[PDB]
Amino acid sequence: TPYIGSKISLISKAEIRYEGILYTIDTENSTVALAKVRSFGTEDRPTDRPIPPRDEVFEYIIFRGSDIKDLTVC
Amino acid sequence: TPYIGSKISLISKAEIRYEGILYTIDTENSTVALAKVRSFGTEDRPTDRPIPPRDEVFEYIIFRGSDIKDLTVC
Amino acid sequence: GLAKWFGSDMLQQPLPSMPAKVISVDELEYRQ
Amino acid sequence: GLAKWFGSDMLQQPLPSMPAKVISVDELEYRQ
Repeated sequence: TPYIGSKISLISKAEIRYEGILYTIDTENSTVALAKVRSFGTEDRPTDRPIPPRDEVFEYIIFRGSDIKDLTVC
Repeated sequence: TPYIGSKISLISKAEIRYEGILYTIDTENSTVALAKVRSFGTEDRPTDRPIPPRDEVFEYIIFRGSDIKDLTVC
Repeated sequence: GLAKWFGSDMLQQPLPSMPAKVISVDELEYRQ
Repeated sequence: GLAKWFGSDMLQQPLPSMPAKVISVDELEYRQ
């Protein structure tokens, strides 16, 4: 089960996977804030628009629940 | 002359005018942060894509110097 | 909605406030 | 570049740090 500050692996509906720290949640707007996030791209998930890993580290990335295909703790 | 916390009126290159408080500046990236900002639209500046005033108040809006057609204190 | 991914207890307890939404003039003018 | 709009003295003195860039997954995936 996830908690504040845990390491989250998050696959968006575009099959792109993100790793970041769970900073907080907004239950009203169903949004999720990750911190120190990196984009791993589409990896081995099939798609006609493949994305490779990006090096950049993002300060904050905000996801809606409807953006989330899958979410797991590391 | 402008200063931190002064009331800024800022016309973007799309002829859209913004009013906000000058929060700070980033000389390295030539970016400008306004706070409590409101969009006044194109008003009386001619254009084939007119914009009316929007009610919403934005927490922060970040402008580049190359986005700025004009900038004055109020 | 978010319950699909987060425990019941977590959605209940007090959470840290969201970071301030900081938008760029590019996105603001491009979208709406 | 910004000197066109701001005084020389202002560009010199210490300035408050920029707010944290908070991006949405929409913009991140849409652009690049």
